[PDB]
Amino acid sequence: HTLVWGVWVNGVDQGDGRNIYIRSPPNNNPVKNLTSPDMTCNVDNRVVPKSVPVNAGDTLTFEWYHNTRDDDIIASSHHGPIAVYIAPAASNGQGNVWVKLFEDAYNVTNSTWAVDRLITAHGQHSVVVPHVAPGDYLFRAEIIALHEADSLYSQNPIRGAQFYISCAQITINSSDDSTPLPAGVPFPGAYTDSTPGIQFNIYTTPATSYVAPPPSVWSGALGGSIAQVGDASLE
Ligand SMILES: O[C@@H]1[C@@H](O)[C@H](O[C@@H]2CO[C@@H](O[C@@H]3CO[C@@H](O[C@@H]4CO[C@@H](O[C@@H]5CO[C@@H](O)[C@H](O)[C@H]5O)[C@H](O)[C@H]4O)[C@H](O)[C@H]3O)[C@H](O)[C@H]2O)OC[C@H]1O
Ligand SMILES: *[C@@H]1O[C@H](CO)[C@@H](O)[C@H](O)[C@H]1NC(C)=O
Ligand SMILES: *[C@@H]1O[C@H](CO)[C@@H](O)[C@H](O)[C@H]1NC(C)=O
Ligand SMILES: [Cl-]
Ligand SMILES: [Cl-]
Ligand SMILES: [Cl-]
Ligand SMILES: [Cl-]
Ligand SMILES: [Cl-]
Ligand SMILES: [Cl-]
Ligand SMILES: [Cl-]
Ligand SMILES: [Cl-]
Ligand SMILES: [Cl-]
Ligand SMILES: [Cu+2]
Repeated sequence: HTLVWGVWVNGVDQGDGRNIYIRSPPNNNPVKNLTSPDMTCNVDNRVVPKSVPVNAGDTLTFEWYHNTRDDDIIASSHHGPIAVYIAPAASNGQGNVWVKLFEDAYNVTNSTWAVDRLITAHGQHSVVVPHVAPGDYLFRAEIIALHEADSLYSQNPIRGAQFYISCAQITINSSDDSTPLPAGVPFPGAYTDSTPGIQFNIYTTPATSYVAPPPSVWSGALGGSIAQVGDASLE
């Protein structure tokens, strides 16, 4: 159970974005139905009044929280991967439009899942803004908690993988458009019951065996990380 508070750009807090530049749902409940329109941008997908200005090569940091800002972030039991997708805003997230910019599942050296490191990072994870066409975009951050992913929601609606999905409105101003955005995948649609990484038993299968759900990260992506960039408590 987790939500996005706001974003930072180049290490500078953009301010509380809830219902402003984040298409925030009313609470931190997961989405579980892979076929639902809620998979796109969660349960209250509508245009919000602001879009955060960035330039290609900027560091965009999402900041998550549980109940209040800079708390325990997400329950420790919710082990699983983190991904970030991008789509043009004109799509409203519909169609074959979502391109993956970032994936982190399990780090063998550290023996930690992405969620574990998100907690340590005070909720913060980043992507570098790619050299796509200037314009308005949606950035879709997605945490998959796997604690009940041994079952499929479609079969047992009280269990299943849990998706914590947040869409930020981002305007890319300066970019050369040297890496124009390629074809993407649909949400809902890209994940099905048989997709690698949707049904998995974290308790009995080694975490090193885990494969996150495709698509693969786009070759034009410029990187990212799960790491604290700013101290919320100084404000
Ligand atoms: O040996 C292994 C077994 O142990 C393994 O069992 C699994 C263990 O984990 C089980 O899942 C737990 C389900 O309950 C979650 O706690 C809930 C989370 O939600 C809380 O409510 C929200 C809190 O946040 C507020 O903001 C929000 O308003 C609330 O709605 C609620 O209070 C908690 O009870 C635990 O985090 C999960 O760990 C799982 O079902 C078992 O299968 O099975 C495999 C076996 O090998
Ligand atoms: C899952 O979503 C689809 C598509 O909106 C819907 O038809 C179906 O009833 C949902 N399943 C549940 C259990 O609500
Ligand atoms: C691995 O753990 C060390 C200390 O435990 C930490 O400094 C480092 O950031 C971790 N790696 C990642 C990818 O966070
Ligand atoms: Cl603020
Ligand atoms: Cl759902
Ligand atoms: Cl604006
Ligand atoms: Cl708060
Ligand atoms: Cl919790
Ligand atoms: Cl950190
Ligand atoms: Cl739960
Ligand atoms: Cl550029
Ligand atoms: Cl980064
Ligand atoms: Cu939860």
